[PDB]
Amino acid sequence: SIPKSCEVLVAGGGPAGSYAASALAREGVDVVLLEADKHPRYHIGESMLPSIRPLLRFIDLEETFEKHGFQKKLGAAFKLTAKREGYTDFVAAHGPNGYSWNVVRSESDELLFKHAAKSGALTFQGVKVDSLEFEPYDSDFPSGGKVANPGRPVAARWSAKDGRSGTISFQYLVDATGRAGITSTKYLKNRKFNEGLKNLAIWGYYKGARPWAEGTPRENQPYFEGMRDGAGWCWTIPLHNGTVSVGAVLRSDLFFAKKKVTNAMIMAECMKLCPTIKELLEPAELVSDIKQATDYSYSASAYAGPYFRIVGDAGCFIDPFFSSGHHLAMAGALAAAVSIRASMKGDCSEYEASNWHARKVDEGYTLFLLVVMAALKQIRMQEEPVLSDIDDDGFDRAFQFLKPVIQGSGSAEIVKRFTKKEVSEAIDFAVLALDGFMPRLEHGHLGLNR
Amino acid sequence: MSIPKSCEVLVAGGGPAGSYAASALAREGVDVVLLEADKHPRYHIGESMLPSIRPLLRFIDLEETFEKHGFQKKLGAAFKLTAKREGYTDFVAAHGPNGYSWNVVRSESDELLFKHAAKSGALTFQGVKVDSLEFEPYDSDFPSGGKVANPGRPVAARWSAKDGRSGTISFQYLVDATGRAGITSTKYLKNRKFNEGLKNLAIWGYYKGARPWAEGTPRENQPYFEGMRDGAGWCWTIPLHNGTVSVGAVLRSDLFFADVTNAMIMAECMKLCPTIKELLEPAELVSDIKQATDYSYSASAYAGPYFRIVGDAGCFIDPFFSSGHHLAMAGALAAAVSIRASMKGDCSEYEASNWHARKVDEGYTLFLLVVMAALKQIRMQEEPVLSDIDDDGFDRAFQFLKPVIQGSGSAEIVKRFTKKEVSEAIDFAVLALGFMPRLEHGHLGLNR
Ligand SMILES: Cc1cc2nc3c(=O)[nH]c(=O)nc-3n(C[C@H](O)[C@H](O)[C@H](O)COP(=O)(O)OP(=O)(O)OC[C@H]3O[C@@H](n4cnc5c(N)ncnc54)[C@H](O)[C@@H]3O)c2cc1C
Ligand SMILES: Cc1cc2nc3c(=O)[nH]c(=O)nc-3n(C[C@H](O)[C@H](O)[C@H](O)COP(=O)(O)OP(=O)(O)OC[C@H]3O[C@@H](n4cnc5c(N)ncnc54)[C@H](O)[C@@H]3O)c2cc1C
Ligand SMILES: [Cl-]
Repeated sequence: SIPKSCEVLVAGGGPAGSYAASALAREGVDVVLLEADKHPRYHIGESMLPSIRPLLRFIDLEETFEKHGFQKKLGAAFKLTAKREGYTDFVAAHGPNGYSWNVVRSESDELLFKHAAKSGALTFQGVKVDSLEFEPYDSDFPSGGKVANPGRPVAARWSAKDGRSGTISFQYLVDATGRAGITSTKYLKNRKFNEGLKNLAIWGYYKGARPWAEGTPRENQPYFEGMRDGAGWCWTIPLHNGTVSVGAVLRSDLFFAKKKVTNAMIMAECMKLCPTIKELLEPAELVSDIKQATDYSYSASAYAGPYFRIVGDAGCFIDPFFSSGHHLAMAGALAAAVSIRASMKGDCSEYEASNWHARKVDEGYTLFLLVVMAALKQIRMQEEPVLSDIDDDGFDRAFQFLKPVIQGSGSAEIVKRFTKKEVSEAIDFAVLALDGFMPRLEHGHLGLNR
Repeated sequence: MSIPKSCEVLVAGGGPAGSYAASALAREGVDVVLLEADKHPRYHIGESMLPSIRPLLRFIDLEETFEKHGFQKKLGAAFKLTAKREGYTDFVAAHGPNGYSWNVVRSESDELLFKHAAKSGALTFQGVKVDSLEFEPYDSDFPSGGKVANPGRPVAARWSAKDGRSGTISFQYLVDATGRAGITSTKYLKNRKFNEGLKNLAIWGYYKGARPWAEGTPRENQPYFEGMRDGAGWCWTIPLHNGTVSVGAVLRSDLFFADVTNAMIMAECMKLCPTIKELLEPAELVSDIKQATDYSYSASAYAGPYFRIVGDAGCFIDPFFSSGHHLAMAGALAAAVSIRASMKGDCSEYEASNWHARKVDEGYTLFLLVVMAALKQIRMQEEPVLSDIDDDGFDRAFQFLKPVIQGSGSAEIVKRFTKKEVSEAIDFAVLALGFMPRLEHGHLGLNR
């Protein structure tokens, strides 16, 4: 049965949970991982970044993902306005071995979850964390502006649908709960929504649509374009299941402003405002149900505290235009494992480690924030030279600067590919468009240097 | 009813390549006569298929009949070349959940194909043996060379029946689907050239009560192939809807000898395949253990003046990657395309015969170098032949070999894999070592 005591409790067996559980268990930590669903289970989020490989490599899962046979993504196209699309190429930057994947999430989350068990973490499914018990930490615990002291969490109550129930004690907590955000939403209450990105989304899977850039060395790559009226944007993501993932994103007010099988109809109506998406789906056959979900973007006032870490959607969320969700989940899961291991064996104080994790979550989120915002500003405009596109017929100059951030660099040190000089130019270029400790990433010696 | 004296196309041999070519031609309205020396249903080896079977069967509208029969669906195949982790090819990953293939009791599918030829409008006769072919001199503008030959034009065939009846039938085109007998290639062109490295022999039997491989996994009970640990050969397990698993071993003719031997060597090769033995741990033999010749061969030419050679009648490669049934029907399609193109004036006969012969050669060459690379890795048990920089197993190699192993790279009906991907499959194996079809029903032929 589930043990009463462990070293680290990881709440939620999603990508950020399984990654943090595996990375800690591969260091020998007595990790317990609790997941309310039994894998495989459906979840949306199939487009990945090339940063997935260095992250998966640290936990020795990269080749297992390669051997599964997901649809490879060599890049992504972004037709923000009526001008010709901008395109980021993964295999050009990282070589012919540097492609990423478009992923059926029911299977990758299983691969990560089973890898956590094979890594030596105690994994349990159908077990839901009902509550967290924060003991008072009445001692000084300073912040740099991104950690909070609701006390120290030391026990969690859990239930299983087969009727068993109990409580588990732990020394550290990893919050990978997801949108539910148990710590951020239900013990803390520090979710800060961005009113400009309070979006809604609808999607479905289609068979027989014909690929983009047929014959071209960029055939059937993921394709994103903004609506010609500027109200939102749509995506196409082809998958190995034989279907292409298709969906549309609109702000909550602008979504019902077009309410003037309703979900299937607005899917077709919003599709009209994307002429190239409209062209690709001409012969398409619908095989999926068309599903709607909330898609609000939010940050948090704190991402860590006394002996607990918040990772992935449990802390922050940004509009999935640049496929940042799965990247930021595992990138924060690595920072949680690094900061916990540093705290465990005395590389630094807990407040030094907890603050370090919270920054790596905050600055990583900030990078995609200003980049996605610049694209969404260009999508909300159409004729105005956002990204400085006045004299050109495309965005290729803009995506030459946005290269490192769009491909997942700029905060996690494990993404060695791009220099911090190039990243700085990615930040400077994007803000003008809108206008210490060091990880020891060695297996068996994970922690922080000064 | 009896065999007619004249027809448009005579198809010799009612195997898969014969029945497919008969159906594809008869569905175009051609007066096709199909002669088969064996009476269906009859036993024949070859039970593992490729996912390319569906686009081929769909062109002749036979997919749904095969689906309704209930063959064991095949989602992929495993290949444990050496003691390292298995390599695996995934059909459902590439072709979707409806793109699986089958493991097939061949006595029943060959009958379905043969009867489908009759429903397609071909005149089908069983127990009728083509004894000889009458090649008239074709001294016209038709040179030899390029995988085409000019032994003259075949225009009549002598035939015999098991009741004693005999006669002769005239035809404008010939389709040689006779098989290993290879009437045209072995006794009229005399152009079968064996590869001395692949002069293999095989033994097999069917076992009941064996337990599935990879139980519980989404890849449970898929066909499993592994090379013998001493490097002498390889074994297979192919589970069938019959509740039994087809089990067999393949050895080179010299290494084979290194009656009762068949039952004993069956156990010895199984012992040299630890995972095959594990699946057959409680198994009981219900079949006879049978031996047959399994030599690999090519031909200097696969077509000529108004005749087409398809399947084993032309070429054969070691069945490690289950290429035999694919290449049979893939060549049968090319024979129907090239004959119809010649019939309706899309191009000259000399242009069509070269196109068919190239598609037989080009398809065979793909599987040749791929099987050769895998069999070299099996004899180099300890040497990395197909092992690249990796963490374990051969699965990275099978990600490169993916399109050829699943039947792409020559047949135009298998669109699934890009022509970019096929190029890397060719280079990967070698480094270890015009006309366009009109695949329209009722408009079959060639464009330029
Ligand atoms: C429409 C849409 C499109 C998207 N497209 C993309 C894309 O293209 N690319 C991309 O990278 N991202 C995309 N995302 C985002 C992506 O879905 C997430 O960012 C990603 O799943 C990372 O979050 P996570 O790791 O927490 O996963 P989650 O699925 O949020 O993991 C949380 C897990 O914890 C479990 N859990 C919840 N409560 C408890 C509890 N009390 N106890 C135990 N377990 C619990 C849940 O069942 C779940 O399995 C998209 C999101 C949306 C809405
Ligand atoms: C041990 C072994 C294992 C194999 N495993 C596989 C496998 O897993 N998968 C796979 O795809 N392939 C496999 N094969 C290959 C497969 O058996 C053949 O490649 C495939 O069946 C193609 O045969 P065919 O239709 O061309 O010839 P056949 O199937 O032999 O058909 C020719 C027919 O014509 C008849 N005939 C012969 N002479 C005459 C004549 N003169 N007149 C009239 N009719 C005549 C024959 O009786 C026969 O019925 C294997 C082969 C061997 C030896
Ligand atoms: Cl992207």
